Amino acid sequence: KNPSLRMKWAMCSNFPLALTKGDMANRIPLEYKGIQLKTNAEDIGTKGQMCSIAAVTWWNTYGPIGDTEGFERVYESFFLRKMRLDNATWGRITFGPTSAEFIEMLHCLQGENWRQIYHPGGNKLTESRSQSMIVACRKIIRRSIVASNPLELAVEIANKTVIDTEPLKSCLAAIDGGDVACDIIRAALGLKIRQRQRFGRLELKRISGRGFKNDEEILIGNGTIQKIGIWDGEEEFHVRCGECRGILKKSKMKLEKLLINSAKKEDMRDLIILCMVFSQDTRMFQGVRGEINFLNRAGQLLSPMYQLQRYFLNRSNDLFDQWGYEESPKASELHGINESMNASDYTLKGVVVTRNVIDDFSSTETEKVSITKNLSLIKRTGEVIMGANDVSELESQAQLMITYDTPKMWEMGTTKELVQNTYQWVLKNLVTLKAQFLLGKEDMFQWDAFEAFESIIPQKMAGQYSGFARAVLKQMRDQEVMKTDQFIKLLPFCFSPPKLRSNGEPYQFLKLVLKGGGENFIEVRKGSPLFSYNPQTEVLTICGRMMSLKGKIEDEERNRSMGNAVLAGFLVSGKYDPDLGDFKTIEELEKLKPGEKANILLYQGKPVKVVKR
Amino acid sequence: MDTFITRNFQTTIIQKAKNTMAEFSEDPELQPAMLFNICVHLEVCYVISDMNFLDEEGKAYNLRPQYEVIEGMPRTIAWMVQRSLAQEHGIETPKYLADLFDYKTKRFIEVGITKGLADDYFWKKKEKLGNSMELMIFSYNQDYSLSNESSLDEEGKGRVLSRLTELQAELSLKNLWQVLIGEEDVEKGIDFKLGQTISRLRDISVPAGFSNFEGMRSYIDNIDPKGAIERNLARMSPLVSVTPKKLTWEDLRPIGPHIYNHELPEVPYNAFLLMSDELGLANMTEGKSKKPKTLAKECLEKYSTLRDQTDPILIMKSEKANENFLWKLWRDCVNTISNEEMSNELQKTNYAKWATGDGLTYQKIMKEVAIDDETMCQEEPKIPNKCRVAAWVQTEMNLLSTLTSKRALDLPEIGPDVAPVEHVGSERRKYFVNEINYCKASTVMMKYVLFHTSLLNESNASMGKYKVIPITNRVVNEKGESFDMLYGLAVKGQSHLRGDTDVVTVVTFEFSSTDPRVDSGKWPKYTVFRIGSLFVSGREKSVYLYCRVNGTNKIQMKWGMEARRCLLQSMQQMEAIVEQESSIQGYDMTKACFKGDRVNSPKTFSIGTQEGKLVKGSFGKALRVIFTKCLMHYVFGNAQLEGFSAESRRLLLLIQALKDRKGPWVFDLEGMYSGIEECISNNPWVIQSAYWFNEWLGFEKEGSKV
Amino acid sequence: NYAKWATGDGLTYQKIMKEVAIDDETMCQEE
Amino acid sequence: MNINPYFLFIDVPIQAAISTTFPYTGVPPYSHGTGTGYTIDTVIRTHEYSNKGKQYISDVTGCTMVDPTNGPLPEDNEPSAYAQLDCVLEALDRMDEEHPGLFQAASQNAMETLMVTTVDKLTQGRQTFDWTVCRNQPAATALNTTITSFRLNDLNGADKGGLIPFCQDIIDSLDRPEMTFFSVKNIKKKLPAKNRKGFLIKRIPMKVKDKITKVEYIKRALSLNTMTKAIATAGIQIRGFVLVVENLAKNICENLEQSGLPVGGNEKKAKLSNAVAKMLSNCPPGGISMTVTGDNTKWNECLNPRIFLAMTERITRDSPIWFRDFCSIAPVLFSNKIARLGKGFMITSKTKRLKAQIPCPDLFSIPLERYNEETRAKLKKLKPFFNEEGTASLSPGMMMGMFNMLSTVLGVAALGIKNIGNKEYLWDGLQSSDDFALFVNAKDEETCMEGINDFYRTCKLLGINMSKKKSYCNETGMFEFTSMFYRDGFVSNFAMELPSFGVAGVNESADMAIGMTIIKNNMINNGMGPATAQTAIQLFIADYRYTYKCHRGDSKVEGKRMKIIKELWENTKGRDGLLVADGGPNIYNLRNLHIPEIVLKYNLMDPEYKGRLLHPQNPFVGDYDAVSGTHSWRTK
Amino acid sequence: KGFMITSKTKRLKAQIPCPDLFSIPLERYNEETR
Ligand SMILES: [Mg+2]
Ligand SMILES: [Mg+2]
Ligand SMILES: [Mg+2]
Repeated sequence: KNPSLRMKWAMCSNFPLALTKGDMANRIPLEYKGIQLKTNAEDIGTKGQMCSIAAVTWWNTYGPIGDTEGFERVYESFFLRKMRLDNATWGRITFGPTSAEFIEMLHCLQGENWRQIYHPGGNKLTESRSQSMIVACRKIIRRSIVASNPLELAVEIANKTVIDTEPLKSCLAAIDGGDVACDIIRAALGLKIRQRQRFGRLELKRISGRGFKNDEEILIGNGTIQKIGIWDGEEEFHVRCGECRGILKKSKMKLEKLLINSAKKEDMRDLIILCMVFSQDTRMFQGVRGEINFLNRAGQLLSPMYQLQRYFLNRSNDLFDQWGYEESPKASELHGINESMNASDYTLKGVVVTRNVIDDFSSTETEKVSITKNLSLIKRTGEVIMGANDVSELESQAQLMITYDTPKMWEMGTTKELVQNTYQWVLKNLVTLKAQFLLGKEDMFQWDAFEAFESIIPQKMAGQYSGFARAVLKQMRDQEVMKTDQFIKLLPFCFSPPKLRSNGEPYQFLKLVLKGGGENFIEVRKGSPLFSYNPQTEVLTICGRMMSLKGKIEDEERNRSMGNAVLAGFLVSGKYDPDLGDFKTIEELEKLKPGEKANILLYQGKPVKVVKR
Repeated sequence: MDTFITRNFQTTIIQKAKNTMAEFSEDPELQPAMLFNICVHLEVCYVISDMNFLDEEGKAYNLRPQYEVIEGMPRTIAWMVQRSLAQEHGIETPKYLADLFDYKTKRFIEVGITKGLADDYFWKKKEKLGNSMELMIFSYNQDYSLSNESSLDEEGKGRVLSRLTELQAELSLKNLWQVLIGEEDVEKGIDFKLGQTISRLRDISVPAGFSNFEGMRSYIDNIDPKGAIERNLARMSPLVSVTPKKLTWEDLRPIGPHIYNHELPEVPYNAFLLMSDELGLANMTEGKSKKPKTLAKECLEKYSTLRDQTDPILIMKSEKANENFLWKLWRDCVNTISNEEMSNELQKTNYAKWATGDGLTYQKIMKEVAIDDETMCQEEPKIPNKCRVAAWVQTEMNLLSTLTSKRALDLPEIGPDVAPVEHVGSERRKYFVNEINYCKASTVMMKYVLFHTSLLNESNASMGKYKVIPITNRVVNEKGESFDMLYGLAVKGQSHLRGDTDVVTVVTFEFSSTDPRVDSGKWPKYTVFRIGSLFVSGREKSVYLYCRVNGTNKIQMKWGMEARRCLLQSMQQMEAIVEQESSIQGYDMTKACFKGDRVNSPKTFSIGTQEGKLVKGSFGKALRVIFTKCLMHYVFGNAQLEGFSAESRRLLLLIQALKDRKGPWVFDLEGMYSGIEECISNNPWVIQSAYWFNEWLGFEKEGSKV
Repeated sequence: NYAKWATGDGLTYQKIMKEVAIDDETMCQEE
Repeated sequence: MNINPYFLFIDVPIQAAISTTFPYTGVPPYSHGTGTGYTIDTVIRTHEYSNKGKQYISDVTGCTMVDPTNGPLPEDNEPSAYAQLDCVLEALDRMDEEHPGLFQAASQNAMETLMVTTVDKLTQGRQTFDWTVCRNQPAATALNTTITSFRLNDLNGADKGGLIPFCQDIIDSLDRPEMTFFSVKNIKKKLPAKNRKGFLIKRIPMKVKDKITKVEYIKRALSLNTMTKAIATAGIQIRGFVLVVENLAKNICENLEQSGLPVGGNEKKAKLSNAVAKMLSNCPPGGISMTVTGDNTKWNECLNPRIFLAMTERITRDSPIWFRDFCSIAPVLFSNKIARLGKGFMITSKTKRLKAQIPCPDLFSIPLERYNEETRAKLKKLKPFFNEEGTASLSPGMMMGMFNMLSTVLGVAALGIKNIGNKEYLWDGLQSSDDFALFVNAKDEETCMEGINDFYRTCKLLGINMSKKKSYCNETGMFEFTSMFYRDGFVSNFAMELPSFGVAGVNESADMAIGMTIIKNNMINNGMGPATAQTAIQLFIADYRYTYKCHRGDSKVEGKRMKIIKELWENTKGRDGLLVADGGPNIYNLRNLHIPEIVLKYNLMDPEYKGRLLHPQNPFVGDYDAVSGTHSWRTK
Repeated sequence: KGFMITSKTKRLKAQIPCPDLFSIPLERYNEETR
């Protein structure tokens, strides 16, 4: 009645697995490197041969390579599930108060107190160019937003980004499609874009009227005073959202007319809600009975209009409830839609669907806008047309490999790709890095690669790690000859300002841990699953991706002991003297008086002795 | 199967058949033959009803048809239509759900699809139903059986027979004629009879006032009970009432006041292992996993003075304990661990039999002898003692919630985050482990889990001898160093049985630096020797050995091993707090709660009192307190603690209603208090929880007035 | 089995090793 | 500073602060209410709440029977079993009025499911009493033993496959003058010992043809044994009929908006929210809506099988007589039930250091002065209902959860009255068998309390006993239902069965799928959060790697299989495609808990590794979704 | 042979040999033996 304990005991046995009979079953060696894989026992009557789990491992490592054609055909449902998951788009997760393709993700979509927006995908491949361009532009915008002077970072990252093989600038100049982020990047690079007013996903083109925004203090449903710029005067715009279009006539805090056509239900709802929020209707302002404190990924506070937009996009019912209703006329072309976007004469107050086709306003209008520091696009007249706030928050995986050749985007790695890039960059610039290091100059620590590296160092220990690395490097440079492998290993950590203890000395460490631990650590004196080196073969294995080190290494940095650059302020002396005591912990090394000796164990079989200076 | 069903039947028929079959079968897709039968039956029913029409007076041509289709619709509405027709037309309602209703003769119609032949299925349907409803039987092969002459004519018969023929041919030529199932097999079983014994048992299972079951059946089937409830409520005694009372703050009194009685003993420590007084002997390693015996051997080699102490300096003795037995058991355990053999078997098994008290077990005798023996009586139950609050529980809570220099948690990795919910969970986990990694409670929990794992592992074939199970752990400090910690040694007894509940004796000898005489009332269950002295950072600390003879079983071993779920419990509690915070807003509040955003300041909690003044702390301190509370709830768990935690919830919810100004009412407040207080006898956690609840209730009362 | 307890043959003290007897302070000679 | 955990309530709502107070939902290892004492206590309590009713002697088994139904109305607030048949019938009639065709639809659906059910279905339950051996055995074993012993008695209904013929044989075996069966005995047989005597006494489970009389068989069929690993188990003679009765009750329950037992997961919160919103919307303008979080005292001990027989009779009123007779059997058999009292007690001599277990048949064979006080009083009260075979008669009451659906139907029928005397209040609620939430809308709190009092009295009339010591009331918007706290939309859980530790124990290929599915279902149904689910994934991966010795290939762990895992790590280029059982990295997260890991890693697998792993001729292969491979091996 | 010591509550008995006559405290003997 204890399957877990029984299985644990069985796996500790010798030959617990039943093995069939045949040529393939006879291809397993009797024993591999001293490990008994299959029992050489002939059962009396059952004739049942046994094998160890090591036999399964041996088969997977060295067994015959059987044909693997048509495997995806047999398990087609599982591969379809994987494809649906991979091609899907993720929206936003909202807290507080169905197709079979959605029930699959029910665990990741619906919680007791939270809900995740999920758009399933699958075989949407044709327009991979534009999809990848949009994804790249959105990622660039997100990265540049959180940085001071977003425009400079965005322009310097967009120039170093390639979709498949074509530079992102070429994709932007050629495809001409995209979204708000694509337009922002296009204007950032100096290209031309179609001119349309943006409010979230709502594209507006004025066709009649005038407005003069005035600062006012408005009251909202939840009972708070907000400073809003309200628009006065009768204005008319052609509005669009995804696959839906319409005409909006509005006035001061009032929506007069809202004609629209039939389109996707979700697109209809988004267009209609955004039209209400743009109309600045007081009837809309009164529907706010929650808390509007929504922020952006930069951590700043959204402006009131976008606050209301986000609130009502999340909570649409709070508006359709406090929007009233009316009866649409029985004209054939004219219609009405209820809160669920159905065919019902009991329609929303001032909203009406129509049969006649509204000509799309997207006439070729390639112009040259001016982009501000904060990714705000402004006409020659001086009126903001779009900004970072209107960029969609949807996230998806690009259909074509995009690569950003710049350290600023290395943060989008897995903390192992980031380390890989950092150390490959260190190796490539090893000669110049060492030449600059051997000059008494420390600007090298400020390079953008180390910026990216610091994003995976625990903020709590980053200063101590940096102090330790800098002290070790200074010891390896000034008071003693350098070791190339240790210099490479400890150079990235030197960025953060030193956080030396009150004694003035650095913090001694045995390992340096990074984000997502377990195997993401750098051993200060021994090989690690993330950084290993062969002192003789001159091979630097970073994450198992061995790279050579010929030439860059030196003749004199081979006879030197590794124990000269393992603890700051300590220098090897004597040998493994077994009189001082056992291998001291770092705590006693830190507490040791200057001029004292100590014993260390570099690794399994390499004791050494050191002395404080 | 699905392909042929889709091709040969229109969508409406298929969906109607699926809906009809889903009502009584919970695995509709696992049996498509029933789907075939139902869709064919519905198609036939439509053929009979769709084309035949009628008119107002008698014209069998307006829009009135002469057939009403009761099939293919939900049974709830089908039964309404059937009963309505039967009542309106003055006819009896069949006990079965008919398929059609004929308006020319006003009769319910049952239609069947016979694979074999009609006039045989017809008589089976007659036996099942009888004279309740007319029958229309049509067979795959051309044949029919109708119970009326004015019923379906030849024109409908041709269409139905052709419809059957096409399906028959397709099944014949598509190898699916083997899947077909006749309707008879769905009607299997209507001849259920009651014997002579079951009928008589039924006759004597009727309520008072009935002679036999037939009278009860007729009474239920014929009597209108309207007005009975009010009739019985009018004549019910007024003393039967809820007696509601509007709860106030003055109605909430301290629970279990006897805990403040100083004439009672203070609760003694009774956990399996030392939690905050534990002392582990540390030996640096390279992280390589070692056998428990080898780990203990090396740890004892590093401390030879403690290992080689062969004389007992007795500091404290339990009332019924034998210090000689315990010291000899400890020496046997040490010698066994230090020997070069690979077995943890104790050398002196005969002595260990009596040193552990295993030899003092009563002797089972024949029930006859005991029956004649007038001196054999049932023992009185052991009433738990009534104890008062002990300061050591507060000290344990204070110490276990602090941060140490060692962490025992090293969890594996998971896939990268791609969804926003995954990022939310990852951030929450990051904060949780940052606040909990170096908590003392984490190491204590890991020690408990490892000890119980080792105890259970040694129950495969070693339940008949005496073993020594080291109490060990593996920890890592902020510098990356790895230490093996030996907290003591336990000798595991032996149960001749293997019943998963038989008690096995475990004698635990745990290192400590705590003088037992500083808090005498905490250690009446332990006999303590001073085994030596230790140097840690230039300070000499005395090292005592706490020895105690406890017991357990495989069930308790598994429970202690499962004690690691306190981590998940604390994670879920933190997630609930953060989700409550973010429900007020529309976005996740993890960073706002923990670090604090530009709009939201870092959330602070009330963590305790300092000289009667509330003290605030961060969310990390609150998390450590939550984890320690969960760990102590698990460690001290028993029937009393389970009852106290299940019962005080109602009082807590009443207090929440009072705070929210929801105007709570109660029906028996003293009953609630008695139910809560019956569990406060000797559990240290329950008594401390009562003390803490009284203090917090006083604070809530004082805050209610402001 | 019944005769064993009826005659009192089952109510006989069981011998133990002298080591535990020496260690046990409650084992005393009978007056 | 002295840390007070309760101070967390000063800053957090108590609903969120007491989330998952218990990390388990099963019975703890210490709160075991099992034994002869507990069974006797249950019998005494059950007969105490019905001792003012009729008392007679069964003419079939000869036991003493107590009938509380249609008895005198209670005069105090103690638990009452004196349900009135007329009140129950009126409640059910109003329930039928509110839901036209529901009783008939449920009856027809249950009847058809019965006509389609097969005898093999009586194997999916838990331990069941076996009369042939008079012991608790797994459902399949008991079913097979009963079928064989029936074949011995010329009762061949199980061979036909249908459940109705098997039940017909079950009820016809009650008429056999005597029943022969196969009993398993540990026969102390002869063996040539090595000793001088040469007689090594030893046992073996031999099957023998035993015979019992009609009355003994009837008592065995009506018997329910005490559990050790619900404190009672019923035999195979009752499961066949309880199945159909519970199916009918579930058919009724799933169509009632007040029923909330079938619901589980995110639709339970939806049910709570919908009930709260519906009650708030219907409150009179300027009125008050209150919610009572209720508990029922002695729910099982005060519900009578006679009332359930009346319920089944009323529900199946328009059904064919054969189905009505089939449905009446289960309550009929439970109204004549016999309780087996367990192993017995233990009496010891401290001076002689002796102990002996007195079995149940011999409880009264020694003077009651040799039992402790509580057991002596228990036996004094039990004597009238004690049969001289170690069993007691329990005619009134429902033992434990056996008719949960029907009890929920009765509770919802109580909630459907909605009013008494045309007073100025209206009540609704949610029922989950013995747990309930009541909502009362009125003009002021005084009329709300009047409505709550009326509901309490109506429940007393129906045999339901609300707990005054555990139920309470507060303004609507905050309450608890089936351990789920609701407050202003926010929802929490008091207890959650967090994942156990270990592996399923099938094989390394299926264990990963089983664990991932367990986590997925926990975060779907049990309300597990993202961080908790990810931590559960981490803990399961740790347990998996510990059990199957399949740590990462870049780790430093010694072992027979780890030695080859390291070589596989060195040889492989696409190490991200290796399975966890092959030392590869773990790539499971919340989004991909429903995809097999082989399918997940296929596009990253090396050609040679994927060929060897997915070798159709591999010698190892010879719910959850898994892909067959070298890791889908078997253990003897 | 030695002396026989006994425990009545535990119903145990043992034979302390002649060499170990003084191994136990003399208070555990009877007056005459002591
Ligand atoms: Mg029909
Ligand atoms: Mg319940
Ligand atoms: Mg409840």
